[PDB]
Amino acid sequence: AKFSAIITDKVGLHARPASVLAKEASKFSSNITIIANEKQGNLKSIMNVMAMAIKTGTEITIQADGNDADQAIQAIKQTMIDTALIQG
Repeated sequence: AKFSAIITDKVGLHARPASVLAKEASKFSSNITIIANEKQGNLKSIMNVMAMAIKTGTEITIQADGNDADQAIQAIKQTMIDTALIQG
């Protein structure tokens, strides 16, 4: 399962949103990867996500693989919207 979106947050994918996303992703059995530029990371890891240093305008792709992938993708998309990282 997957979705792509453009990061519209003016600070990028920074601590607050990364922390919230890592928490949310960690609930899922699925493997949840975040892809940006040439980098791929585990969305469940705040360090991994911060290390990606995703900045505004970057188009990211979230890929969920696993038994709860469909829920996971929606949960993650909503989370991004809720944290204002992306536009709903």
